[PDB]
Amino acid sequence: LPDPEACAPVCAHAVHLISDLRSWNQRYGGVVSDVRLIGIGVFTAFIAPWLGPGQLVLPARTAAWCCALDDCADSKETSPEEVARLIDACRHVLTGEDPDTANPIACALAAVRADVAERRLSAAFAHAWNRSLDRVLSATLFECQARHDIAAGLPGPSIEDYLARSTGSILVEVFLLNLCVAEARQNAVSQLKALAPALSHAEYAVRLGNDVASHGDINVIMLGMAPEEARRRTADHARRCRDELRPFLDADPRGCAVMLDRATRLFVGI
Amino acid sequence: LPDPEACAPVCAHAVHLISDLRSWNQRYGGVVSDVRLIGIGVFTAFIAPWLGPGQLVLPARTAAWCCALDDCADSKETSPEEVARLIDACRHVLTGEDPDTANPIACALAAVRADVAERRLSAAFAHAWNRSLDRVLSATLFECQARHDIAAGLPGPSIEDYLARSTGSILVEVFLLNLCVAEARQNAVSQLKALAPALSHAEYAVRLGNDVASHGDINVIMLGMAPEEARRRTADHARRCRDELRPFLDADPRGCAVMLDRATRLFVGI
Repeated sequence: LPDPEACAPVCAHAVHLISDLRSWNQRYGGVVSDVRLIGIGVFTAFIAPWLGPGQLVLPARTAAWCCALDDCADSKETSPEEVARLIDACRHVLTGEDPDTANPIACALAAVRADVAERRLSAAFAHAWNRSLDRVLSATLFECQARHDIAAGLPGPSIEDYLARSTGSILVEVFLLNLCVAEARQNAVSQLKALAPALSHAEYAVRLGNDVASHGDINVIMLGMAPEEARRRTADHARRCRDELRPFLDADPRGCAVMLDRATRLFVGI
Repeated sequence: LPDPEACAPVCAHAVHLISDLRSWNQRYGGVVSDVRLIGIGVFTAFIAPWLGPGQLVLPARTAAWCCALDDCADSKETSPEEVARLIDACRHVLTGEDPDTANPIACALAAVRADVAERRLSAAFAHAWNRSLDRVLSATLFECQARHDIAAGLPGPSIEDYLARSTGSILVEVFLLNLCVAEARQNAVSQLKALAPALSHAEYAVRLGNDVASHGDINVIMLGMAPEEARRRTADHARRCRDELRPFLDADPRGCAVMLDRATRLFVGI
């Protein structure tokens, strides 16, 4: 059973974070569904239990922002063309421009980006942050297009292309990059680069595992993969991620690799 | 650090429970503050991590209901006479009557009581449930009266009387009784009786610990106890509770005693 003493402050972090996210959300129009806000608050705290609540704010809001984008693009009335225009406006926000749209998703992005900038980290971290969000934007448009295509009688993407392109919306990288910087600040970029092979396996495991569980939604099972095969591959990727992490976990029990190991084990374990 | 595998389903329980409580709350007018709802959802799940989300609903709603009562009685504009009338109406609800008031606190009580009754447990469990809530009602009126008395220039209660009478609003018993019945059903009453000595120490530890931390509120430090003495006594009671629990914890690692041990360690650890 989880140790009560180890859990107690982690539970308390979660309560503060869930409350923060409700306020931030209402500040930006109610862009994210409440149940996702709750999940982000709980899981952020359990990924990195040694961080203070103040260090968890950025990561949690950045993840919440990604969930809004996903909700908006999951509308039945919006076209891939409409989603692409929203995506474009967000990419312009990432370069530092003010939103060229009244869509509150773009406003919320500019707010969270400003929060990052306030801590004046290197060209390199700001770059890495933008890139991670550009992956989420690309993956979102990919999934939207795929849903539109299937509903228009097209075959939709191949299974391997789906896995390669939809892993960008899995968020693990967003949690990792944003939490790692609190702990490692200036060294986070290099640590993140080193974890790329493990991170790729963690992403595939969580995508596969999520898809098996959910089985409008496009998923790997409706594309033709058998549930037992999606379960097999989830486990196989999870093991490969752990094997890639072992040398880092041995060197530091409170570093970025541990955060990746915890996130993967938390998200595969649901 | 808390084990990720052990935590993962417990985190998922929490998310469902926090969401449940928001809906129930809105059903009954918004009687409890959101931040308390979040705390109840998180901590319920970590007290009894081996229970399913469906088994956690009752306990969490019963605890939420106690927090509403406390919010209502913590109004600056309501008199002890007004609070006593609310308390009286709730005691009538506990006997099975329909609320004789339009106060939504009484309505919410009747709803949760109905939820209990639906599972047709013995005269004895229903009795124990009512008694635990009567303690919370009595303690609430005591604290309200004490606040009124201090603000009217009276000395307020002695420290030992404050501790004896305000422990009823601590909730540990509410979480314990309600969670224990899910696991032990028919045997819960006798198990609860056996844990009375430990429970008394757990209550005193959490009251002392809560009061130290909060330092309108009446608390033991403003009544004259030094912070270091309140901290000493918190630790001493916590140890005594553990010594009383040891024989039960040795006999069963998934029973009601473990729930009391976890609740005490969680609530003292914040």
